[PDB]
Amino acid sequence: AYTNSFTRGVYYPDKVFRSSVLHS
Amino acid sequence: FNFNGLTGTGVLTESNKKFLPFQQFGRDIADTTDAVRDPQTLEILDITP
Repeated sequence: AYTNSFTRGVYYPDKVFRSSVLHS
Repeated sequence: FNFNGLTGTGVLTESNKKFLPFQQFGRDIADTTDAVRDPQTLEILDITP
């Protein structure tokens, strides 16, 4: 069987606090 | 100041942010440290030039 993952699989890259920004 | 080995200058002030237990510092778009968690009282401060 097969399934579709839509947008799952995201975690925090670093251990630094950020707020109200867009990071790449 | 010298917070856990991180040195600099500025003005300390009470902050209203909630760091997660695994976080210690906080950066901005310019990538400089803006907030720090005091290593003794565990309160969060704001660093301002």
